[PDB]
Amino acid sequence: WQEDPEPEDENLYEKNPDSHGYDKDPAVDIWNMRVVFFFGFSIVLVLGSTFVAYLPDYRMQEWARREAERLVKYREAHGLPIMESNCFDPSKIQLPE
Amino acid sequence: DGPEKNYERTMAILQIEAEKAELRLKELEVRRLMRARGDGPWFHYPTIDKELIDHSPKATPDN
Amino acid sequence: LQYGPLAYILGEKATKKMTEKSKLITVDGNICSGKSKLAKEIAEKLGLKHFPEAGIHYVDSTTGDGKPLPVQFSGNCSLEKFYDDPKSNDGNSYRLQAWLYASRLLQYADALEHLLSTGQGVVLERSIYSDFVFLEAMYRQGFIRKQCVDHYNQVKKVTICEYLPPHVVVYVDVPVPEVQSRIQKKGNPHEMKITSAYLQDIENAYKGTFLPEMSEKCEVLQYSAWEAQDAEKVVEDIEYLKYDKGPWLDQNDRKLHKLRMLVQDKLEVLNYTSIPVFLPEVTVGAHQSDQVFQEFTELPGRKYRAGYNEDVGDKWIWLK
Amino acid sequence: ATFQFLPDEARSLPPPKLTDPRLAFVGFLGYCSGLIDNAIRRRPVLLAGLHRQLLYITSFVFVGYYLLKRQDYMYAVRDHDMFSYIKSHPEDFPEKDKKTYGEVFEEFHPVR
Amino acid sequence: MLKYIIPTIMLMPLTWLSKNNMIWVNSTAHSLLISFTSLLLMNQFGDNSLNFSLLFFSDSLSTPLLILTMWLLPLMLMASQHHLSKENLTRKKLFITMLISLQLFLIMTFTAMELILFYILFEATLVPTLIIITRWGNQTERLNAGLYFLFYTLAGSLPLLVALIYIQNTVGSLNFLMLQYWVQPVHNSWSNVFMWLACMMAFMVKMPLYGLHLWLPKAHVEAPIAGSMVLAAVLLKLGGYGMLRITLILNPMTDFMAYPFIMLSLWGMIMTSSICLRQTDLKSLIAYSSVSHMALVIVAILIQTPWSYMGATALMIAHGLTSSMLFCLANSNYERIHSRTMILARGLQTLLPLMATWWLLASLTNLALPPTINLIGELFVVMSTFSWSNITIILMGVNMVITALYSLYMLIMTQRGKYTYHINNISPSFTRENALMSLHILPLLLLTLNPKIILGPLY
Amino acid sequence: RQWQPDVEWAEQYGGAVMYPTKETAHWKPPPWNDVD
Amino acid sequence: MNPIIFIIILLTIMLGTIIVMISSHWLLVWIGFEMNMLAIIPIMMKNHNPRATEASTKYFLTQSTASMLLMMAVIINLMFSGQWTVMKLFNPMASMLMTMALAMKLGMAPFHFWVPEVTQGIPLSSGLILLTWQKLAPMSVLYQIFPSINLNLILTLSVLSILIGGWGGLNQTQLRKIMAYSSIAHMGWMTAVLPYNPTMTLLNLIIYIIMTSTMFTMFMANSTTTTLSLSHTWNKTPIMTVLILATLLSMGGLPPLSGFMPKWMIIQEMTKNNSIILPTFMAITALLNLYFYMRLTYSTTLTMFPSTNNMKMKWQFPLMKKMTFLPTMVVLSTMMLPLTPMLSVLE
Amino acid sequence: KFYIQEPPHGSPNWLKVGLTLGTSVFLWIYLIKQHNEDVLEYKRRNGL
Amino acid sequence: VRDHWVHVLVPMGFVFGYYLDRKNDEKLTAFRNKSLLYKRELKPNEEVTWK
Ligand SMILES: CCCCCCCCCCCCCCCCCC(=O)OC[C@H](COP(=O)(O)OCCN)OC(=O)CCCCCCCCCCCCCCCCC
Ligand SMILES: CCCCCCCCCCCCO[C@@H]1O[C@H](CO)[C@@H](O[C@H]2O[C@H](CO)[C@@H](O)[C@H](O)[C@H]2O)[C@H](O)[C@H]1O
Ligand SMILES: CCCCCCCCCCCCO[C@@H]1O[C@H](CO)[C@@H](O[C@H]2O[C@H](CO)[C@@H](O)[C@H](O)[C@H]2O)[C@H](O)[C@H]1O
Ligand SMILES: Nc1nc2c(ncn2[C@@H]2O[C@H](COP(=O)(O)OP(=O)(O)OP(=O)(O)O)[C@@H](O)[C@H]2O)c(=O)[nH]1
Ligand SMILES: N=C(N)NC(=N)NCCc1ccc(I)c(Cl)c1
Ligand SMILES: [Mg+2]
Repeated sequence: WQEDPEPEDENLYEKNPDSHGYDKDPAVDIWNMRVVFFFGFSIVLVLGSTFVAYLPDYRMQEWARREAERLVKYREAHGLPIMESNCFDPSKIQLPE
Repeated sequence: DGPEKNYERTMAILQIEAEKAELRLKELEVRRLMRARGDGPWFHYPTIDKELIDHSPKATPDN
Repeated sequence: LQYGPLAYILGEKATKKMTEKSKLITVDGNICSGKSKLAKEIAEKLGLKHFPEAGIHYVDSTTGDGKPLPVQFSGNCSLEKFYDDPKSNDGNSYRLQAWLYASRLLQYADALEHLLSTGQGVVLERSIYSDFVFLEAMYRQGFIRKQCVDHYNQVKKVTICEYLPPHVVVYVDVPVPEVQSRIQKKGNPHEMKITSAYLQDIENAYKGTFLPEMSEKCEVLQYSAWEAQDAEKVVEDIEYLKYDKGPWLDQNDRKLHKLRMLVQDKLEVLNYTSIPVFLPEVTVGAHQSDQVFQEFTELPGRKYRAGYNEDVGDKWIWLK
Repeated sequence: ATFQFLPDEARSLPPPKLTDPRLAFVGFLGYCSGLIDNAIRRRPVLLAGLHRQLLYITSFVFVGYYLLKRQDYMYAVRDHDMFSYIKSHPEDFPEKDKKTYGEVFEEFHPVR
Repeated sequence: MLKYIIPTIMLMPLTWLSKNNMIWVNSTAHSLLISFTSLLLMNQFGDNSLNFSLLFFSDSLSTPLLILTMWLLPLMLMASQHHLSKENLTRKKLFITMLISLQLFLIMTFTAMELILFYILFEATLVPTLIIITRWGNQTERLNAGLYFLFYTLAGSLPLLVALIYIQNTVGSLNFLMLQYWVQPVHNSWSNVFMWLACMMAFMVKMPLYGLHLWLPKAHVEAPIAGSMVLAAVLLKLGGYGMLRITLILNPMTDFMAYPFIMLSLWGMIMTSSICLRQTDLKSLIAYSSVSHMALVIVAILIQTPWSYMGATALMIAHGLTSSMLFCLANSNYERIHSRTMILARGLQTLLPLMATWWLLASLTNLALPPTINLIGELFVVMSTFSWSNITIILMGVNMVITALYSLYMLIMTQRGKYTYHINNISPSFTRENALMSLHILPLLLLTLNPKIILGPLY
Repeated sequence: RQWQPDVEWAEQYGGAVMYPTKETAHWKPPPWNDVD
Repeated sequence: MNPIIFIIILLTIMLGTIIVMISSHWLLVWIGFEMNMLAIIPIMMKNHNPRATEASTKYFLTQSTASMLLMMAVIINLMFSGQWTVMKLFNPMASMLMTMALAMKLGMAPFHFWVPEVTQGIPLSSGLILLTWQKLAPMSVLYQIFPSINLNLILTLSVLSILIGGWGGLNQTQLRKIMAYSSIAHMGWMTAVLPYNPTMTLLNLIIYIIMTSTMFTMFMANSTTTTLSLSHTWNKTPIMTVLILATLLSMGGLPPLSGFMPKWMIIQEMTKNNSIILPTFMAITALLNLYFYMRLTYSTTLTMFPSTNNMKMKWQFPLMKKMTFLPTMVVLSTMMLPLTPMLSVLE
Repeated sequence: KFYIQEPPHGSPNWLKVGLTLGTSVFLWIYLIKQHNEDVLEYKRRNGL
Repeated sequence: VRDHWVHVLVPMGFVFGYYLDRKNDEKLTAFRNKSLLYKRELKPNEEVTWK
């Protein structure tokens, strides 16, 4: 009835062959390209990857290996078992019945 | 944050949360007893005030 | 104070301002009947406010800066297109008539608001009481569908019932051939395409329906083209009317307060002129409605409520 | 008391700080009401009527301050009542003797 | 967590106070800075979780989900700005506001200690998500998709509300740290069967569990691209995250209550994978692919082993980036041909060479090519379900065959063969589109060099 | 463009009731101004 | 109506309610209801049309019948206790009559039939009083006599109201009928929790009053009484559609909006009393309400319905209705959940 | 004069602006004064 | 500059949030230097172990 016709689809490359696809305004289009590329790639992915690579012993995985070596060295030197079936000292436990 | 700050911050959090849990359980028990017995400040439904009663001699003697 | 119950309680009552000259007078007739001239003379002689006939852009003249708005904001209603293509498929004919009724409805409210607020009478050229003659003429020539007439009567039924009729109805009876001769003399290219049958239907609607009805509740004065030229005689007749009919005799401060509370609120006046009766001629789809509204908000001094538009020089916004 | 918003005993409690986070939220709600007031009346939302916007915040903060005081008083009264009842009925709230996990027996349910 | 909540809130005044043409530049730039700071949550210890305060805490489960959540906002903004170009400015800002408010609810949802606080924020995500679909969706059916999405979720969440409130009364707390220490075994009774169901069914509808999944394909077909990205990348994971937490207090009853849901998921994944081979709508195919992948997550969560919980966490992260990438790839075609039919435009490698490489990489992760985190997660789940029962290897194996078939079939049909003759508006890929694809795949493939940060608390 | 309700879609919500039945077939929308 | 008389009649309505809430004597409670009813009829009749006359007549008969039953309960109580104090009743038969009398006044199902019809037949401003202020007096009595109320009767009235209110609203296109059935459903939640925690009745009552007042005020601002009339608001006052959207979602109990708080707090109280089936049933049944709130949001805010040409004339004129307290009410209708613990002020 | 008719809010209602600022000022003075007296009475009752 | 002042909002939000996170730790010092695991004697000029 009284309805506007459906507009034809706009090709951003016609008015701006150098378009980055961000905006129809060339100056804004270029700025929006730079923030995405700089904050996305230069910062988050490059610095974030470097940050992740040098995390200080994520969840003390390295400490546990050093600690295990210390215990293995001590327990073998003294003729103790490397590891015991019982985690908790039976002298501190009181079974029923 | 260092591991000691987080560790002892966790203890402070646990103490508060543990204390709140105990108080929550008591309140349910206190409420149950007050409602069943009516011997506490809660569930104290009103009764007529005795200061509304007239104690003066009446027109007739038997009362 | 802005008018309301508080102002009413403090003495702002219609009867304290309305005199014996506080009359609403409407001038009616066929096309090219010289009613515009006679209406202008009655107002001057009687010291009443004159209201030109409400056209497509009447609302434009009462809001913003007063200048007419582009046609898209009027819905593309065109009186010129109506003469050239009265049966056009864009539904221009009824859309114009529905728009014109709303403009008259607004003007009648402006007129009543003026009369009740100042006590000065007003002179109108046609009104919402006589607007139907064009609708009947359009229908009888096949320019509009029957469903259009039904929509018009639905809107009229829930709007006209709120307002009092004119104190005086002045009808200027110019025979159709004389009008048909005056239209040609006036040299309007599109208007010259009118037909006598359309003009005859307009005349029949006045005499068949309008004049008999208004006589039941108004003082009706009739004149010919010659008798109409004598403005002093017409004004002499008006000043000697009795006023013993119609609902104006039942009015009092209480009822007029309620009437003034309505006519001052233009959105309440127009409330039912856009009832959701989906009729092709007057229905606008969402996308067109959306973008036309966005364009309207961009017009100078239209984004914000009047008084808060910096782009037109309003000041002290941070304290208003 | 009866039909008293803040009985006299409530003055023993510390007052809410004027920097209370809840009071700031109430002030924020008042600010939002100021903006919605401008919007429904088609005024410039941020700039219009700064005098009006100031009273929206002040009104909300003022009323919010006293509602916060009553709120804190009612919870203090709740705790005060509960502890007194526990004190007066030690038989219903015995201090049970707690055991350690080495002593308590819990069934093991293997996940395999 | 306030160092993330407040800056996220500040994105709203930033958007509304920006210059008219800088709304996309400003919101994208600053939401990337927030994403950058989210890596400070990697301060995870081997014994204790990172417990900030009485309200919020992070551990190895919520941290990767939080980083995915905050990384997805800038990606959703780049994805959306083209198809919203003709929208009026105020409505663009409202759209961005819905995305910002969704991130605010999500980062609070994943860090809440107390389970009712989790419930409320978990529920609050419904409102903006529904608004995005129904207001800014394209076609008529978006109104029905909103209703199915809303009422499927509420049919499950309302019983959860009753169960959680019941649990607090009995236990005295819903703080998750407390529940770790005060948890008591669930004994067999009909009362506990329904408590178990009330605790789980809400999360199952979110995953979604097979049989409760039909809302998901409707929502995706109808939602705008940003709606699909958040729906697939993060919103489905609320169900997984909820189940991972609440199973703590449902032992040992889970030992037998899981069986009907393991059968649905084990069989459901084969049926949904086979369904993907016959789908005609590209967005509907990807939606069914998500149901198949999330079926493994449900199984892994239900069998409760260290390897399966590590597999579940890795799959949730990997699926989020992959499925979001696939929707973006499908959308870029849609913004050219304005149809989701998979057979409409063919041979697109001939016309868009680089975009065909993004399709290839996305498909390879979807079929879980070693050593992608998609495979690591899937492999860990397959290892653990083998111990649960050796026979499951047959169902897992068949699914991996069918998954490769529809993943490549989608690639072959759209990218290879002969280009459709009459389609002549296939313009070259924009820098925005290429950057959008590479911001999915690059973080995904970089995680292969350091998988531990996505393996969750059981690592 | 994005689909928006047309006249047919709008008329679903313009009747006396939402779910017509044989018993309400004679019902009619009330007057616009509530006046009969 | 003369503006001075209208104010006096409004104050008499308020005074009748206040008398009920401050009286310790049953006769004065009954007098309060009589006074309140006397002054409410003129505002229902103030537009003088047959539908208004029918509504006032149906209202008069229902309220008059209820007030007779209330007096009968008062006299039975006097026979068996010899006193008039407003508190628990001292006879089970008196308690049933008083409970049924008050259910009739509140419009709870199955005494609900009058509420949709009376609300439809009176102006929006009168409907606002009917569905908000008029609940205060009966609820304040229920707050005081609940210890003697039969538990099975009150919960049956609550369940039926939630069911009837939910189902009735699905078939409505008139905005006043939708509000009426919304009211019936919400009275059900208020009375379900009354036996367990009367404070949550007050919380639900206050929040319900705020949201209902918000909706009625926004309907008045645009003079909308039908779904289709309301669907034009987008092309006149776009802001109003957003406020209507938020308020309706709040009335639907969706987190994190204020209308979640009363449903949430009521579920908590009944679970504490080992009542699990009833809260679960009520919450699920309340999805019926959420459905026909969502329908309104679809036609009002989330889609743009077709407009009319004459609407362009409305663009040129400002909104001049008072809309008193709307900015405050709408903010409280939607953004109060973070302040939920403040419900203890009602204790 | 841009407007064809004088707007209702062409010029600020100076009295109402004075009332608005006066009420805000009074409420802030009352609140701080109230808060200070609450603090002093709080310390007197607890002997701080 | 009036053109680029909006670019301090989010960074200031982060600083304020970082600030509020640290004050929140000051309300959780009930067990500072009191855990069995990390309890010790204060260093010669040390006022608290952490903050
Ligand atoms: C903080 C604790 C509490 C947490 C709970 C959540 C609280 C938030 C709810 C607050 C109450 C609702 C108030 C929202 C304010 C809305 C104002 C706004 O954003 O702008 C409205 C917009 C402006 O329209 P207008 O000003 O007339 O003209 C525009 C020309 N510039 O109008 C339009 O342009 C119409 C646009 C089309 C309609 C789009 C509808 C989708 C967007 C709806 C967003 C609001 C949804 C609220 C639900 C809660 C969200 C979490
Ligand atoms: C009593 C306490 C009140 C606290 C109030 C604190 C904030 C008050 C701000 C008052 C000044 C607002 O002033 C108003 O701001 C907005 C944006 O900032 C400007 O208008 C804006 O329009 C668009 C965005 O919509 C942009 O082009 C640009 O952001 C700006 O031009 C107006 O030109 C200015 O008049
Ligand atoms: C809508 C219908 C309205 C019809 C109203 C008809 C009038 C009703 C009159 C009720 C007055 C009598 O009410 C009834 O009296 C007897 C006499 O002790 C009471 O006594 C009876 O019930 C209790 C039960 O423990 C005990 O007192 C006793 O076992 C038994 O005799 C009833 O508990 C009371 O309910
Ligand atoms: N379709 C339609 N045309 C109208 C209406 N009112 C006026 N017109 C037309 O407006 C044109 C001019 O109006 P008139 O006043 O009647 O003619 P006029 O010559 O300008 O004025 P007078 O000669 O003084 O009477 C005529 O062609 C009318 O047909 C109306 O309600 N509907
Ligand atoms: N009848 C009920 N079950 N509810 C109820 N009001 N219980 C009274 C218990 C209570 C609860 C909160 C506070 I603060 C206070 Cl002072 C007292
Ligand atoms: Mg003329």
